[PDB]
Amino acid sequence: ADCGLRPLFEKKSLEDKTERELLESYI
Amino acid sequence: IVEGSDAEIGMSPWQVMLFRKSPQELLCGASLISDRWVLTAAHCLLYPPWDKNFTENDLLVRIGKHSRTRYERNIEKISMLEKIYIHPRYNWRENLDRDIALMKLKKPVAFSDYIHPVCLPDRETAASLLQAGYKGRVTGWGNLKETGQPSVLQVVNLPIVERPVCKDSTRIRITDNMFCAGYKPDEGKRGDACEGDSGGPFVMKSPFNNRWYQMGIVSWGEGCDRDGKYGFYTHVFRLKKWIQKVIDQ
Amino acid sequence: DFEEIPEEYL
Ligand SMILES: CNC(=O)CN[C@@H](C(=O)N1CC[C@H]1C(=O)NCc1ccc(C(=N)N)cc1)C1CCCCC1
Ligand SMILES: *[C@@H]1O[C@H](CO)[C@@H](O)[C@H](O)[C@H]1NC(C)=O
Ligand code: NA
Ligand code: NA
Repeated sequence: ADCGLRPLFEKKSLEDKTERELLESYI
Repeated sequence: IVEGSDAEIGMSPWQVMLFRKSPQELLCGASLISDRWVLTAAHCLLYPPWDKNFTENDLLVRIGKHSRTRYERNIEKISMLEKIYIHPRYNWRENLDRDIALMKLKKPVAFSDYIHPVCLPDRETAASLLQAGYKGRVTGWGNLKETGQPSVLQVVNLPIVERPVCKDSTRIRITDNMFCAGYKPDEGKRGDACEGDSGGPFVMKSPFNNRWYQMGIVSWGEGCDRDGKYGFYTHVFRLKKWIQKVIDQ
Repeated sequence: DFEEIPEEYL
């Protein structure tokens, strides 16, 4: 389904202000 | 949430507020897992040490919220509960082992820009993301300090902590159904969940499929944001078989 | 300090 894809972020290819911090921690 | 920040609009569209009808107050956080199911911590609903034993008609679920206190007309949706399901092996006597509960909604919630379900992890998601140092995100309308209250939803990103470090921070017995997260005193950075954040989600964004997964449920701690202490979370994947059994019916 | 919610929500 479309679980975990946010209409105002992933669905528009927009990133929130701190999600990069999570990505950078997935080493 | 202690030492967090205001959430952005639509940042956590699966965020649910568990709201007590009388007196009108914040009961707990929770999360939207489908158009009819809400996930929370069992201690939000059943906690005999504090004479907490809520039934379906005692509360409402408020979805799509940002502001803590305001009635967000045309944005938030308020739903009634059909039935509560508490894990049959929830341990409220000792350490909140299996601190998990499901709530079925009377009617399906309509999804919008502000209302959207989070994913639940499978075995591979959990194995790939639930690693010491990997950061998750906790959200809630709970206390800003251990000893006021936020105007809007709060957010904090926190690293998962090594099981021995979790174990060595407390006198409480830690189980495989829990994990701990937060910064070490040597890390400099702060942050934690607190009273009122219970039942809310600990989420991670998969770098493989770019979807958000709920890995944890805000469960317990000893104080809030104390040096050398960590927040404890219900391990969602470890209890997925119970989740699926209840949803399958 | 919670704003009243519409009566329809009981
Ligand atoms: C501030 N409250 C406490 O320290 C009570 N501490 C108890 C606790 O946390 N309980 C019993 C029901 C649940 C609760 O109050 N949860 C709210 C909460 C959520 C997150 C955090 C955190 N990450 N810091 C702290 C509290 C905790 C004491 C040790 C044995 C397990 C239960
Ligand atoms: C909680 O409330 C119900 C009534 O809805 C009662 O049957 C039950 O035994 C109470 N106590 C516990 C510990 O569940
Ligand atoms: Na210990
Ligand atoms: Na700490």
